[PDB]
Amino acid sequence: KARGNEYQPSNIKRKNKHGWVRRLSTPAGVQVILRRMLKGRKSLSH
Amino acid sequence: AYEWGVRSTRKSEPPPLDRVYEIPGLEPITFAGKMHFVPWLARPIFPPWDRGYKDPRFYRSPPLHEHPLYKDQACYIFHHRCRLLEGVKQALWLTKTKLIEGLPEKVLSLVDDPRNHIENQDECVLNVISHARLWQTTEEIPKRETYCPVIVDNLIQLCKSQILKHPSLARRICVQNSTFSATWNRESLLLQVRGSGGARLSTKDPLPTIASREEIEATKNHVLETFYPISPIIDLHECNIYDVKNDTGFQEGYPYPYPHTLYLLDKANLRPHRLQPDQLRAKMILFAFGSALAQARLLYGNDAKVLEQPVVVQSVGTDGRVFHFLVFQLNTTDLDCNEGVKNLAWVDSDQLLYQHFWCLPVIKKRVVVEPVGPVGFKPETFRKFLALYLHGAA
Amino acid sequence: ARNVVYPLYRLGGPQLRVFRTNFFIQLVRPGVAQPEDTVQFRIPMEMTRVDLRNYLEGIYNVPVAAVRTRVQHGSNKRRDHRNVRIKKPDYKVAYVQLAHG
Amino acid sequence: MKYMVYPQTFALNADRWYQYFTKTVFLSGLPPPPAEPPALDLAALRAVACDCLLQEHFYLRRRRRVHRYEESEVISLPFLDQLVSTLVGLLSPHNPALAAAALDYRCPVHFYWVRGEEIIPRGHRRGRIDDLRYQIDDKPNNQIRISKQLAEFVPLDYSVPIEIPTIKCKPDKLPLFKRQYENHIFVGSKTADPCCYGHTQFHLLPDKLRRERLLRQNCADQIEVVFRANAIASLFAWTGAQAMYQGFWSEADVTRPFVSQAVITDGKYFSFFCYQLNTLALTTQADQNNPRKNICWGTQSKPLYETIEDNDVKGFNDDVLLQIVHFLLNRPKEEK
Amino acid sequence: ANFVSWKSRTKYTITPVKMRKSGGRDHTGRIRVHGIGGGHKQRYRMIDFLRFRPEETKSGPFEEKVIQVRYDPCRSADIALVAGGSRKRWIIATENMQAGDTILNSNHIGRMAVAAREGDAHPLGALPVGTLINNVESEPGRGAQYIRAAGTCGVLLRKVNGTAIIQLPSKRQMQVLETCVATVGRVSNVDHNKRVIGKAGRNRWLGKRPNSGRWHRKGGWAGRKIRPLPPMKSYVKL
Amino acid sequence: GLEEFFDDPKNWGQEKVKSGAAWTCQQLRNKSNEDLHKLWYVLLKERNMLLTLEQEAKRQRLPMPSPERLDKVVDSMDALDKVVQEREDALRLLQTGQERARPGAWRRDIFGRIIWHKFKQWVIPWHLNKRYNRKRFFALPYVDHFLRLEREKRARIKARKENLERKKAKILLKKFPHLAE
Amino acid sequence: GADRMSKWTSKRGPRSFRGRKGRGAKGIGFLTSGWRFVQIKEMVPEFVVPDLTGFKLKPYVSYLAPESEETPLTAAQLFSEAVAPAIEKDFKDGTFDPDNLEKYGFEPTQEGKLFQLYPRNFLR
RNA sequence: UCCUCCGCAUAAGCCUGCGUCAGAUUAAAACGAACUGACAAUUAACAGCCCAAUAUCUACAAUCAACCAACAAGUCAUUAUUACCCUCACUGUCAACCCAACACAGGCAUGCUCAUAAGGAAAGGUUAAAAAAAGUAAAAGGAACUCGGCAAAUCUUACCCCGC
RNA sequence: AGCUACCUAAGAACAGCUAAAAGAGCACACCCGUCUAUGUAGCAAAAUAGUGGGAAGAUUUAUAGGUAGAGGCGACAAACCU
RNA sequence: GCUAAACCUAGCCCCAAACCCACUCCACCUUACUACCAGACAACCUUAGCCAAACCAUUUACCCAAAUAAAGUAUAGGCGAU
Ligand SMILES: [K+]
Ligand SMILES: [K+]
Ligand SMILES: [K+]
Ligand SMILES: [K+]
Ligand SMILES: [K+]
Ligand SMILES: [Mg+2]
Ligand SMILES: [Mg+2]
Ligand SMILES: [Mg+2]
Ligand SMILES: [Mg+2]
Ligand SMILES: [Mg+2]
Ligand SMILES: [Mg+2]
Ligand SMILES: [Mg+2]
Ligand SMILES: [Mg+2]
Ligand SMILES: [Mg+2]
Ligand SMILES: [Mg+2]
Ligand SMILES: [Mg+2]
Ligand SMILES: [Mg+2]
Ligand SMILES: [Mg+2]
Ligand SMILES: [Mg+2]
Ligand SMILES: [Mg+2]
Ligand SMILES: [Mg+2]
Ligand SMILES: [Mg+2]
Ligand SMILES: [Mg+2]
Ligand SMILES: [Mg+2]
Ligand SMILES: [Mg+2]
Ligand SMILES: [Mg+2]
Ligand SMILES: [Mg+2]
Ligand SMILES: [Mg+2]
Ligand SMILES: [Mg+2]
Ligand SMILES: [Mg+2]
Ligand SMILES: [Mg+2]
Ligand SMILES: [Mg+2]
Ligand SMILES: [Mg+2]
Ligand SMILES: [Mg+2]
Repeated sequence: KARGNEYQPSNIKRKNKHGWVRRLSTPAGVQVILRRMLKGRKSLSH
Repeated sequence: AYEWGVRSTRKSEPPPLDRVYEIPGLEPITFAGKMHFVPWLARPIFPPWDRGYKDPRFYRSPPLHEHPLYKDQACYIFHHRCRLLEGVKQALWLTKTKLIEGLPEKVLSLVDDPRNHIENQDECVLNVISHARLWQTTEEIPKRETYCPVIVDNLIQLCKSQILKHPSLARRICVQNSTFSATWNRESLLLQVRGSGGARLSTKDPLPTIASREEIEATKNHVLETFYPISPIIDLHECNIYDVKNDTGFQEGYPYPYPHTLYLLDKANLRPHRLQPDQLRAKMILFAFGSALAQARLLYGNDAKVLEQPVVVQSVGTDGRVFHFLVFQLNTTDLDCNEGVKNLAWVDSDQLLYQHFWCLPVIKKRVVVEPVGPVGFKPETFRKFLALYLHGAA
Repeated sequence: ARNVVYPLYRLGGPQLRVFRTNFFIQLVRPGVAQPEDTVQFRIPMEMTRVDLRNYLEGIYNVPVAAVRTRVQHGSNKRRDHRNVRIKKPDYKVAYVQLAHG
Repeated sequence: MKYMVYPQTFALNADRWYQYFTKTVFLSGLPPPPAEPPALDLAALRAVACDCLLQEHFYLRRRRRVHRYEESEVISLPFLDQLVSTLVGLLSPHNPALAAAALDYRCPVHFYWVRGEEIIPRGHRRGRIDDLRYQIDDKPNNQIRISKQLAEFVPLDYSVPIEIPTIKCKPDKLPLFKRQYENHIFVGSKTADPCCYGHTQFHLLPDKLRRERLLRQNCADQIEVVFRANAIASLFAWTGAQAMYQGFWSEADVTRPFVSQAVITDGKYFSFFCYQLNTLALTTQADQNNPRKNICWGTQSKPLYETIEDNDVKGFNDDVLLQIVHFLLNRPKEEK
Repeated sequence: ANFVSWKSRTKYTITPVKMRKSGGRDHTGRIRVHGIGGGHKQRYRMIDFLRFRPEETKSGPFEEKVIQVRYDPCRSADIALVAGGSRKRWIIATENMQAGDTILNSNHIGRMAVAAREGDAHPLGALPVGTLINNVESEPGRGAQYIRAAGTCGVLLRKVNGTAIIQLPSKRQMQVLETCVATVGRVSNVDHNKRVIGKAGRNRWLGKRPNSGRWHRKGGWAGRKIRPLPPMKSYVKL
Repeated sequence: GLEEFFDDPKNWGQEKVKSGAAWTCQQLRNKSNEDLHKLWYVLLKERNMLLTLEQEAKRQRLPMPSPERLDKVVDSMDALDKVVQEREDALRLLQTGQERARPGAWRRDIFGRIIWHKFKQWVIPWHLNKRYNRKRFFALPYVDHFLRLEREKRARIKARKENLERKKAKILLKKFPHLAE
Repeated sequence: GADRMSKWTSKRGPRSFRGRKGRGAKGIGFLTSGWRFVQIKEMVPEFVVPDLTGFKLKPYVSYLAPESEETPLTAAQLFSEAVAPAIEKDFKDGTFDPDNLEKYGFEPTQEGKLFQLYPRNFLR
């Protein structure tokens, strides 16, 4: 059926999946922050 | 044998200690000075911490054996939540009492006179049932936690309307939230009943004795039935931290010190949380005995002896539909032995006030098969309820 | 006070005291009809209704019977010439009812 | 969406607002006694009243610490329960109606009605008329229902030269909040119950509204307001629900008055009220040319006792106990 | 993943315990066993498989009274609530176990063999040869791990040098020390293997998910294989 | 009372209200702590009144009379804070020798940066604090490359800025060729 | 589709989120059983307001005031003004020893004082 | 006059997004304004935010729970001793709103209303060609249509293949 | 893994009629998507109208969590995994 | 005649030189930017492949501490490509 509405917002999910704490929980996630810091992103994480 | 609790769910064991600690004369360099963990320094060994002051929200109680009231002998406590496996038979043994089926003739004669009947009794009782089961709340079907307390309150209110005929009914009150305690010995076992819940009908005058001194002496022949291999103390709370407290629930000078009836409810909505009929009757016997024993220990001291004046206590147990009636006479406090004068209990069991109640009409194929209201109402059940209330006044 | 560390309290400790408070409040005209005894304020975000009662009574000697507060959202809708959202600051509103009629 | 009216309220001067919502004029004192053409044992009634007071405060031994915040529920609530229970039993010889009366314990009382209109300020419904709806969900500690109605205190057309207070702002500023849920009209039992009329209600003020705390919040002059607001709202809802059980409503106003009484207490101070419902025509349409007013009589709260030192009740007030007895002795007029 | 086994309770109780389903997944969250999922919710009743467990302060043979025999969702066999002294526990019910019966838990091996009553727990050394047994343990005090399914029974074949030879339900012999305790009789629910599921849905109620639709060619493993009974398994060390 | 939140009723509607100067640090340094304590509340009530008038001016869409009054009171209150802080700082140094009132320490964070970690107040020791121990006050080797990249990014920015200044200095000499000296 | 740039506040998220996050107001108590809040009187900041009767300092200063040079107070200046006179006087008297430094106002430890300078345990 | 497909509320989401004043910037048309600037606003009782320790206790579904009969065997329970005198803080509360690049005929949990007391407008004006779309009616015949009774109308008989 | 496949925890919904036993029939809500027309840069990157299959069950569904690409998941369609 | 057209700055690039490195108060690893409670998890482990060899399968240059020269020499290699 019709597509495009895959985003079904949920703040709990968003924070748990992409949040600051989640990012820092693994070395790979910490490196994600370090890359975004180096690029100068205003938003380092959700 | 199989051990309960898988290892993956148990607390992980401390990590292996750094080998620098093993070497003598060597001071390990740890991260304690840094005030935070680092992977490349040794784990500090922290000394035990004590808060050093009282914080009620973070209190830790002393070890159980160090409590002031800790005793090596165990006291088996029967409280409102104890459910006896053997029911009445176990209660009969614990209280050294003999059971007579049916209520005493003295009590039942009170309601045989039609002058003691309530005016429009059947209609009045039926309205009480309909109020509790239907009209009580805004909900279609009141739950047992709701109608069971109310049906008992209104029935007592109906009986209390007879203060007109019997002025002596003004010398009693219905007390809530009262508790009582009594301790005694059976075959060297220390037993305690802690009564709570329900309503305590309190009178200024003690209830007349039921059994003559000849029947009391005739109980010597009766032998208490045993039920090997189950212990008499099964389903009791084995406590090793207790005080030998004998309490009636009231300080000296209370105007209504005599327990007349004990109204016990079994109002749990879920059937597994409701006592079985035999278990409820067992609770009534133990609570009646506990109240009677507390009175006897107050009036006649803590000595063990056959009581010259027996103490009579009544109990009414119900779940909202089924009613049980008990009249208990405490004839003796020499309970440690199995032989001698025994206590007496008159028990009338499984008295249905009504068989069923329809809150909604039963319609099959657009035809009202059953109307709303009580089904199978039995006025005899309320007659026994009224007789117990009228006892000692009418 | 705001942007300061509060000394930690433990059972049986001294009373927490502030000597020079940096809370500043402004009495504002209500935008809607209010009861005669009601006075409206815009107070700092970190100021509690308990603080405002003691603040008004201690400094201004105003007898207060009730204090209610709410948090007003400032619009973040406007856009500068760079299409970057401009945030109107959020602020706290207090409703103070006078005590002795 | 309707306003949630709380009979027991922390709002300042709520009694004046409740008078407006219910079109009730308040009068100081009790209603004028009717001049119309067995011995009361004061010593016995006082004795049991003191026995109920000492039982909860002294004689009954508590297994658990009774904290100050729990005192209202643990001590005061059993007192009022037992005080009402024993008195009605003792007073049945003097008042036969009490013998056949229904005594409820913490039973809900609901009333829902429409008073006034507003223009929707915002949204897709802006500019359209919306009725101002009100709901009272009350739980009187005790109440007594009877199968025969009490007599009116004054005539149905009784007029007083006292205007009902008006509000110059929205009810929300009391403060009052809106919510949507089941609209219940309930006297304490369903309509099938014969005991559809109200005798007396007994209310116990919550710890949140305790005298000691009102004085600490600079609300000394609200002490009597709390009693009056609880009386007006509770008895308006009860008598209103009673009238609607008889088939009356805004477009079919009551053809006779509906009266009830309330005893309001905090465990020590007692205040006595009488309410007469003369009109249900409270909507904008039905109240346009309605001269009727609802009436509420009230006394100032008085202590039943001074202190309770050990097993002694100090300064027991016979007048307060006598006033309780007088309400309980009220009975319907017997027809010929 | 954050999988935590529900089997955390450490103290024995007869209260039904809330249990959590696995779906055939392991602690990693990946499917480890296929065909498991859903089904009716169930509570676990802790079964005591050590029939000879004297009470804390007691010793020697003791008797228990059967209070109730009832359905157990977690196993094929029925279970019986038994009470002795001040202790109540769940045990596996035998074929003819009913409420009101009394059962004997003894550790005594005597010169003569006892008369074996169904439902009694005795050491294998004390039972006549040919007795039908169930709930057998491999080593003394280990607890019953064998012959626990509905209707299953073993037979005591020989008794030699302080050891007992029993035939397992699979017909493979099992040597154990004569002090290993067993229960006399067959396990309850003898007609379990005659039940008919009747419909696919009922298998779903039991927590069984359908088979894969992938067609698998059969290989050399398939086809009848007539193999000799495996050699007697021995748990005694000489 | 509530009248203190408004200016003198005679000044309502006046286009200008004359005011004196803001208190200076030196003038306040001659006053006792008790006098400065009293003056703080005198300045506070003036500040609340001026903030009240500023808001009402916006509500009425009119200019605030004498807006510099607010700037003076803020400067006076800032000067009073500075004076009181200096006295407390001097006393702390004499009696303790500590340059800061709040304890802290230099720490390396999970990102490899050096930060001043300001301490917080707790009732239990740090080795028992579950939330505190979850924080990482150290950096693992994978952070090293990113630190170098950040350093090199800083170096590039600094190099462009320095080169630009030299270019501008030459453009200047072209326009004004008499700056050789 | 979520707004990453906007400030995270208690107005955002589900009921559980909205009630856990605050606006920086310091707590004045704790929650007990039944979600009953217990207010601690000692945790509520008490405004110490002085009596302003007969106080001669006003919000502003007169413009006809002589300018003075700014001299920030230092630990040395405070010592010279407060401590040095007493030390010089006892030195002349001939009775001066390190044991009596507490007499001149030195505090060996901050513990035991109501207002401790480090760690600072009092509010502005 | 005509629709009612709804509607109101909660949850989730969203975040000031048709309130006032001032602007003629604009709604796939149009000077009212959802666009611009300024100024206002949602007030806790509803809801969120909870709980001293150690040991100990908890066989008996639900279905009007009463008869009756079950299996797939089930959502709701303590006590003992110790500790504990205190009080109403904090946060959500607006809207014509969310996921679909859109002011999208799509997607979207629950309660109540069961046709409405709430919510809405299919026609910018005209003309009345073809072709096209959606319907209504049709002489006599009644599947002669067609790959096939597709569609429509009416509303029924029997059988075969495969798969239970 | 905010879509979807499967799973875990704890929730929710299912009128009326027949039979009263039901992976039973008729038939709403609800789920699905048989056939035809329309639409085909559309209202829609899969829809609309009618007509249909199911609708107390292997049912449908809100919430949080789990399994990740040499992999997952799959009543095997080489399905599904933004 | 419209729409438009025209502009010279902003800064930037490559080298040289020089080692580099911040700070008001408050908040920030839990759902970061959240005053305030019983924990104890902890870092290291050979690059691969495209591609070249006209396929491909061993093999196929990648700063590693002085510019130049020795020297594309010795030497390695499906002794082929390199
Ligand atoms: K089974
Ligand atoms: K929004
Ligand atoms: K669409
Ligand atoms: K998931
Ligand atoms: K190739
Ligand atoms: Mg997309
Ligand atoms: Mg979804
Ligand atoms: Mg609020
Ligand atoms: Mg199983
Ligand atoms: Mg198979
Ligand atoms: Mg197959
Ligand atoms: Mg609440
Ligand atoms: Mg709203
Ligand atoms: Mg769907
Ligand atoms: Mg309308
Ligand atoms: Mg139109
Ligand atoms: Mg059109
Ligand atoms: Mg047209
Ligand atoms: Mg035709
Ligand atoms: Mg043809
Ligand atoms: Mg044909
Ligand atoms: Mg043809
Ligand atoms: Mg067709
Ligand atoms: Mg098929
Ligand atoms: Mg998911
Ligand atoms: Mg599950
Ligand atoms: Mg149905
Ligand atoms: Mg079906
Ligand atoms: Mg069907
Ligand atoms: Mg599937
Ligand atoms: Mg295939
Ligand atoms: Mg294929
Ligand atoms: Mg190649
Ligand atoms: Mg090729």
